[PDB]
Amino acid sequence: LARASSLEDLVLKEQWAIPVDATSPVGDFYRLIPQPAFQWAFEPDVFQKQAILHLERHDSVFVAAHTSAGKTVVAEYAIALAQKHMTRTIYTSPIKALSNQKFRDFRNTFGDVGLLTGDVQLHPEASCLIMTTEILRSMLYSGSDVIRDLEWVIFDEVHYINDVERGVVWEEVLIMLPDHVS
Amino acid sequence: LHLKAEALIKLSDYDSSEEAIRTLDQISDADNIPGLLVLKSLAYRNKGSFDEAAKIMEDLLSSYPDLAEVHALEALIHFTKKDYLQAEKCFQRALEKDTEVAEYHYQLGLTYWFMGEETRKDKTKALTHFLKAARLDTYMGKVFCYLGHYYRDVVGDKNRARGCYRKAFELDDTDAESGAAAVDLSVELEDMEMALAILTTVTQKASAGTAKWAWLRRGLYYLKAGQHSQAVADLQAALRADPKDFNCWESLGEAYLSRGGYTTALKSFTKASELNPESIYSVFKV
Amino acid sequence: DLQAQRHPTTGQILGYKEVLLENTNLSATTSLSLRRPPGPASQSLWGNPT
Amino acid sequence: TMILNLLRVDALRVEDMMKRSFSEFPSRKDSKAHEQALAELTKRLGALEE
Amino acid sequence: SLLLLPEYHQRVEVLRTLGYVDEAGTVKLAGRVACAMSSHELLLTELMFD
RNA sequence: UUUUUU
Repeated sequence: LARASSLEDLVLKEQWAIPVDATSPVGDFYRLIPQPAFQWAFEPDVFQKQAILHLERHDSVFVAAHTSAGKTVVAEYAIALAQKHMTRTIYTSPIKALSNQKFRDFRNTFGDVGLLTGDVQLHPEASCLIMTTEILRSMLYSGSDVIRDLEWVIFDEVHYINDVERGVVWEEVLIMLPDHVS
Repeated sequence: LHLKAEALIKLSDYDSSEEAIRTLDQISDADNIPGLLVLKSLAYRNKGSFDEAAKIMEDLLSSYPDLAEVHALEALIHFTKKDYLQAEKCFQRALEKDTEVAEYHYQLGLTYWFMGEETRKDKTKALTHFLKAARLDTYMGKVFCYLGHYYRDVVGDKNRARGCYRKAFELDDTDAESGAAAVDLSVELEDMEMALAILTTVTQKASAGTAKWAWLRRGLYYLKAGQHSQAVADLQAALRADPKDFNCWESLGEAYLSRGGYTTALKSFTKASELNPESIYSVFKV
Repeated sequence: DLQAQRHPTTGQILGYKEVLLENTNLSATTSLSLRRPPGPASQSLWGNPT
Repeated sequence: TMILNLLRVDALRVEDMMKRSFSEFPSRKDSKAHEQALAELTKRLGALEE
Repeated sequence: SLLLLPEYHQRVEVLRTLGYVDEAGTVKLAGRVACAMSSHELLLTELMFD
C-alpha cells in the first residue's frame, strides 16, 4: 500500500540483610497468592504471613520466633511448595529423638516423607528427607546426587551453632551449600 | 431518564453469555418503552446465546424493525447472513455501504460484512478497504481497535501489522491475542533486545497468574540463553497460572534437564505425558 | 546425540538432526560441576572418598 | 576429617573455608573496599616527581 | 592474617608424620580410609593398620 | 551432677 500505508502509519502514531518490619507491611495476603499451596485449619498470624509472602518468590527468610509451633507453619508451607514444583526438600534437626515425631507428623500431614539417621533409613527416595546435620555434612563432601534436586534446606534449631563440640558442623554446611539451594 | 436508558441498552448489547443474556432480556423488559429500534440491537446481543433466546431475539428484531430500522434492519440482515452462509452478505454489503455513507457508523457494518465475507470471498477492496476506513475512523473507547487488530491478521505489510499489533494491544488490553501475536511477530523480526523489555513490563503489572502467555514466552526467552534459574522460575509461574497445559510441563522438564536435575525432570516429563498421551516426545524423554 | 528441532514459532519437532556434544571427558571423580555424569550407580548416600 | 576432605579435592583449599567462616566475619567484612582502595591508591603514588 | 593458619600447618605436619599425606599434601591410602569414617578416624585407622 | 551426634 502507498496511500493506505501513510493512512495507517499516521493513525498508529548493598545491604544483604533486610529487616522486614514486624507488624506493618502485609495488608493483602489473599489478593496475591489466591491458590495457596497449603491449607490450614486457622488463620496465619502476621509474621507467618510475611514469611509465606517471601517464600513465594524463592527468597531465603530467617525466621526468629519464640514458640516452636508458630514456625512449623513456614516449615510446612515450604514443603507444600516443594511438592507442587516437583523438587525436593531437606529438613535437618540436631537431636536424634526430635526428628522422629517430625517424621510422623510430616508423613501424616502429606504424602512421602523419608527419614535418615544413624540407624533408621526409611525411604531414601521421598521428597522430604529428614536428617541430622552430620549426614548432610557428609553428603555435601561427596556429591550424592541428591543435591541436584534441592530447593529448600530448613535448618531447624540454628542456635546450636553456639555449641562447643558441634557448632562447626553448622558452618561447614552453611559454607559448602551450592547457590541454587534456598 | 435518558442517560441511564442508553447505558442499560449498551450493557445489554455488550454483556456476557446465556445467564447474562437472560439478564439482558430482563433489562430490555425493565426498559420496555418507545424507540424500539434498540430492542433489535438487544436481539443481536441475544443472538450471542442462540438458546431459547435467539428465536425470541429474531421475533423482537422483526417486531421492532417496522418503520425504517435503517441501520437496524441492515445490521439484522448482516447478522442473518453470519448465521447462514455468505450469500446474504453480498446483498447486505452493497446496500449498507451505498446507503449509509460514513466511516465510523459505517465501520460497524464494515466489520459485520468482513466477518460474513471472510469465509470465502477474497475481498481485497470490499472489506479490506472497509477495515482501512474503520482504522481511519478509530474511536475513543473500545470501538475500532479490534478492527485494526483483525485487519493485520497474517499479511498486508506485516511491519505496520507489528505496529498496529503494538497499538491494538496497548489500546485493547483484555485480549491475549494481539499482544501475543505482537511479541511473536516482533521476535520473528530481527530485533531481540526489545521483546525482553516488553515482557518485563507486561509481567510487572501481572497481579497473580493470569499472564501465562507472558510467563511462557519469557521462560522460553531465558531458555534459549543459558540462564536456567530465571527460566525455571518463570515457567513455574506459568504453570501456576494453568496446571493443565502440557507444553508448559514439557518445556519446564527440558529446563530442569538442561541444568543438573534428573529425577525432577523425570517427574515433570511423566506428568506432561500423563495428560495428552499422544505426544511421543515426552514418553521418549522419560 | 541426534537432538530434535523446533519450529521457530509454535514449536513443533520438524526433524531430528545430529549435533556435537560438548561436555564429555568430564567425570564425577575429576570435575565438580552440575554437568558431570550422574554417578557410578545407586550408591551409598554419604561416606564416599573418590 | 575437614583437612582430609579438602586436601583430597584439588580446586578447593583449606584456607577458603577459614576465610569464609563466621569467626572471621569482622575482619573479612569489607574485603572489596580494601582491594579497590589498594588498586586506586597505587595510582596515586604514581604522582610524585623523582 | 588468618588466626588459625599456624594450627593448620601443625595439623598437616602431624598428618604427614603418620603415613596419611605425601609431601606437598596429596592423600595416601590411609588418608582415604580415615576420610570415610564416622568417628575417631586417627585411632581407628591406626588400630586397623596395626 | 544435667545433656549429646556421625
